[PDB]
Amino acid sequence: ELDQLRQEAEQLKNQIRDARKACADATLSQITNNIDPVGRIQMRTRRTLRGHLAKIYAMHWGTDSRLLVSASQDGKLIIWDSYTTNKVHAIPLRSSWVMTCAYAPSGNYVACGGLDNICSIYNLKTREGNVRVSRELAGHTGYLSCCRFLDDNQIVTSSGDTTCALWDIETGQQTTTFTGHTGDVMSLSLAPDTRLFVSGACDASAKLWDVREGMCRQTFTGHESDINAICFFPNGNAFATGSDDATCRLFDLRADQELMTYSHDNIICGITSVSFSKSGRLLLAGYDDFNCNVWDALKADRAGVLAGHDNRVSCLGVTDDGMAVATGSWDSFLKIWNGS
Amino acid sequence: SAEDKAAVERSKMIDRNLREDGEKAAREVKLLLLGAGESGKSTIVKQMKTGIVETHFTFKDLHFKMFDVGGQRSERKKWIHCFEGVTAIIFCVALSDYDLMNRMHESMKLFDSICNNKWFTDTSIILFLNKKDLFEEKIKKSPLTICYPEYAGSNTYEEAAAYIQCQFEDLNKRKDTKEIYTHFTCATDTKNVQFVFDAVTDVIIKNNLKDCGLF
Amino acid sequence: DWKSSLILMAYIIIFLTGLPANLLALRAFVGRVRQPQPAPVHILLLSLTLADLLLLLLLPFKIIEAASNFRWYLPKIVCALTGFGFYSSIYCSTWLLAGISIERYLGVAFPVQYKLSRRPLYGVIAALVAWVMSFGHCTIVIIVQTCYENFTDEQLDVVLPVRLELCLVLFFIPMAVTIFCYWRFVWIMLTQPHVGAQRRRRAVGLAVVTLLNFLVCFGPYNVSHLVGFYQRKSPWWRSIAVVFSSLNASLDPLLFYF
Amino acid sequence: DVQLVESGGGLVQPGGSRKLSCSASGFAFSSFGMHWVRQAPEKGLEWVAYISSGSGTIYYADTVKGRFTISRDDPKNTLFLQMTSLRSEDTAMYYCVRSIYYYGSSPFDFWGQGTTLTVSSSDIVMTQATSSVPVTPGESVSISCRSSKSLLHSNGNTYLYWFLQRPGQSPQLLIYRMSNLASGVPDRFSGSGSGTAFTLTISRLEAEDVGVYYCMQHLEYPLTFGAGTKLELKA
Amino acid sequence: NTASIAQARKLVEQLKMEANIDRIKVSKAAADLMAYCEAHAKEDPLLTPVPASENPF
Repeated sequence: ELDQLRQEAEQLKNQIRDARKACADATLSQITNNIDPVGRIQMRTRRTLRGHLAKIYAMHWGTDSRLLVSASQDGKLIIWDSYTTNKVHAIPLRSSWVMTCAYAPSGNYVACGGLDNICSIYNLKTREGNVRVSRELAGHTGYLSCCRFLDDNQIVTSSGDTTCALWDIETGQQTTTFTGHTGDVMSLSLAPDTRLFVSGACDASAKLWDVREGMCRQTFTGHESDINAICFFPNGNAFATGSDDATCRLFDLRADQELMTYSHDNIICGITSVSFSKSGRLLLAGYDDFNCNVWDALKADRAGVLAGHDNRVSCLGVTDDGMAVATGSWDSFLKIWNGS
Repeated sequence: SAEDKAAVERSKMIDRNLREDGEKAAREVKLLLLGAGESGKSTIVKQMKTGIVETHFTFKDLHFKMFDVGGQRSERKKWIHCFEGVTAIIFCVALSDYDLMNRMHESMKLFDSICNNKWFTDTSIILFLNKKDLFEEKIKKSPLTICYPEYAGSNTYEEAAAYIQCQFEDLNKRKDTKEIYTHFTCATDTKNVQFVFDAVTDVIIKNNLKDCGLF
Repeated sequence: DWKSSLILMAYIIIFLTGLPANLLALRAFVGRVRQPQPAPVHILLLSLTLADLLLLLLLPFKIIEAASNFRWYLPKIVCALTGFGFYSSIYCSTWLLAGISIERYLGVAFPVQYKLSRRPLYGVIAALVAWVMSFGHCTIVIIVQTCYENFTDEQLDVVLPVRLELCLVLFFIPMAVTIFCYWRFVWIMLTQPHVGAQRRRRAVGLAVVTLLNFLVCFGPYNVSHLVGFYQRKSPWWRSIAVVFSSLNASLDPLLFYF
Repeated sequence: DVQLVESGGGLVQPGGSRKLSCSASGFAFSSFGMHWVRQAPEKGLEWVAYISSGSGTIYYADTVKGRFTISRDDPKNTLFLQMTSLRSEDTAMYYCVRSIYYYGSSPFDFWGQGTTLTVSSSDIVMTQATSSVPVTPGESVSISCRSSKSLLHSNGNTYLYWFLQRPGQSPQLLIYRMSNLASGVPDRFSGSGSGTAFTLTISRLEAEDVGVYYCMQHLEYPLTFGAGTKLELKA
Repeated sequence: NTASIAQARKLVEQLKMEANIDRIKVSKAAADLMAYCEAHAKEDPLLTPVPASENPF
């Protein structure tokens, strides 16, 4: 009946853990300990984008590594020209509680959402000179927590109602629904091939989803608190996790277990955003201590520190070419960082 | 050059509109409606003048925004920081649910977690103890001891209502830096908007002195 | 003499504790104006810091004057420029302080009207009015010109009516405004029911000390104008009274520090 | 449906005054800058005046400075061009062209129908190829362009624009910044160049490609149009 | 009840699908990350900063 189902569930969990331990011979630290250290990393603020009048929650870069889109609590979406600091667009929003924003790979659409539980897509290329809303994705019973663009017609939306969905643009219907989490999913990261994505939720677990069949591939655990940040390795065989505690974790898709732990005693605050470099060697993570830390992804050593914000760093990411890093924060400022 | 101007001029026009929007928003008052289980929330909404509901009403030339997040149905700790810096929080408690895991105890539990919140260290709290007409009839047949085992007073409405207010007012641990306003309202009460306007006046006074450095 | 040494020594104390304290005060107030939504009080505070910093620039001239036992070894055009800029800053700070008291009083008397009507333009207009009125009235130093000292028979009939008018128009009007604004501010704060007890004392205490600083620093300087007119002679104790006026240039950053 | 209607033209005595009204409908006229371009009878295009989105920036051609003034009415979505001391050389077809910061440039995508004005009585030089070339459908055409000054800028943008004026129709934008295809233009057209020499290539010819091709630089203001190359079908 | 049994059944089906998957050794997976980082180290401006000649920022 109902009693033996739980018993076989624990047996299956034990077998999975035993399989994970069986395929664990040497950790990443032992293998990498022979290579040369990355050294100290120095980065300087090249551009300071001002104009937002509230806390900034979204940062997502553009595919051309020049155009930036940011969201804040004033109900305005501003498209930034990072090279010239000029504001390309200023999109007013019906609801000022937007938490995430997305930039389409083609650069023609921008999507945002928040406590309204609606993912609104805004057209940037129209005959008229204004930016108009194109679609309003409704059907989620929780706050919008992440949105990523696969192409001009498919968008994956993470919401606070514990479920993730894949939407269609020209028809406002949910193509597939992703279920299996027990807490609110706060972030999602797409693979380079646009075939899989990983979502981190508040149950200290991360799930790998397949877009086409709409079901969970693997489940990753190891964190102690809610997961707020996620980023996908350029390989596609790994991803990094940032939780509400002071620990960053790197997971392997093929090994299906924890690989390397990024933590320090002086850090007590949580992680809001996590991003990787072009080669996947530097792990950049924002923290609640008004500071950004650069981690050596292979040795867990703190390579450098980005201290240029007077408030919590909420959003962070790296350009497609990896030349510049743009950091957003609650102080209503955007900062672009480059090496000497 | 002859092409930097065109992009810069368009950019400069945006901050002109951004500054105007910010100035208009800075003159507005934001209110957080934070009742539990529809504890007379709809009654006070109509008495002033979907994930989150926005309500706008004008009183004494002051613009008010009320945000209702009762339909969110999610973990509060993941989005309650978005309301940091709000002018005040409006709390609605029905006095008639003391005879309904108890409905009253749930109200105090969420009140305690919200009043003693890191993002709401010094925010004003307006407590609305509504449904007082039904409370008077219920207290004449059902004692208050069903909800509060430690109650020692009689079943008179005046002291029973005061006892509930004292327990709610005793849940805050920062009485030296924040104040809770309690007002008993009913369906026919017409002074609710005046009470809210009076409560936010000191908040404006609070911010005015901070601007000139007195606080 | 002992009087010269005491006057000389107090100038270095104001110079050494006024120049730095004004520097962080200026950089804090300059950034606030460039920050979004600058209140009229911030512009007045910025103008007050500039006037206070202006007074500190010509303080070495007063030190050099006191170093030579009240003897002038510089060209007359320098002293006339020195006197004009120095005395204008005293009267400019007097009106800017009065304007601050108006802003504080309006914050507690009509908080809703103050919030809905405050704009940086009003602060600029108030600062401009104080600047032009102090500059125009203090041109008498250049017009009339030991420098700025005893006159024989003609300037006495000229400076004394101007000095008397300086005390009445330029000082007694801000003095009445400052007293009126702070007297009601304390009364309103004391009887305000919903203000924290610990912070209520801080607001009342800060208001009282600001009023006392205004009366103590700008008092003796303008009383000498009334005293000099009555006796038809320039007061001998003008120099010591000026030292009190320059003391406000150093305590102002402390008053708006915390 | 973007629309720009021009009205207020007719016979004008020399030394007279007139005003041109360009009504805008179907787009955000407030955010769009406006240009005035005239075409003399059996001649080429020439820029007249430009007004910014916020009216802060206004420029005039050297041949119309002082006599001509330009104004816009954002609430009514109408563009004005007041004329004083009209000469016989002002007889042309005036076009109001919308222009906004688009795709990192300032395109001239939409042109008005035009109005008839009859008056009875340092600049970059763009040199065009032979004014007439005989072509037949199915072939590939190559139109050249030469510039006195290098249109390549320090930011990597070469400000060269290509237009097609069909017989009886207003000019239409084809290529902006020498490399980008305008919206609604077939992929047959292509643009290439380096510094001062530019080439526009049509891969597959069609009967709808008949017209005069114009090149204008947006490097300095002071925008100058080429003589124009006319494409005619062989008999 | 019925929902509890159905919820447990769905978890069991999900758990067994995750159990019978092919897992490679961690050392092999660790070496794959090392190879990619070394191969693409040159094309990483964050790792090796480029001169100011080719830096727009």
